Amino acid sequence: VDCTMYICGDSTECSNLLLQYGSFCTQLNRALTGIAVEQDKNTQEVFAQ
Amino acid sequence: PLSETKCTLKSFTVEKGIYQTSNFRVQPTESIVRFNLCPFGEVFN
Repeated sequence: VDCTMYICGDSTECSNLLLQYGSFCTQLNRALTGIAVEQDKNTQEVFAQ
Repeated sequence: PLSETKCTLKSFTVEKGIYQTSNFRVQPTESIVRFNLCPFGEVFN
């Protein structure tokens, strides 16, 4: 999920303010990526032994 | 597009793998505006 686009629809007026909350935008991607990365590790170890 | 990922890892060493660089968007070409009668021919004429 792209925080920048989700929160602020395609508009810099909102995009500027989002910069003030810092990593809240990014670290979510890190969280979600953290999920989606291992989601294939699940299927990895379950099915391919 | 390669240089923008190294700014995501903050490292000059980029480990073998796939990394997600900033998203891209398609941008708009143009704007499309799409929309009785008052008796001014009956008043003014």
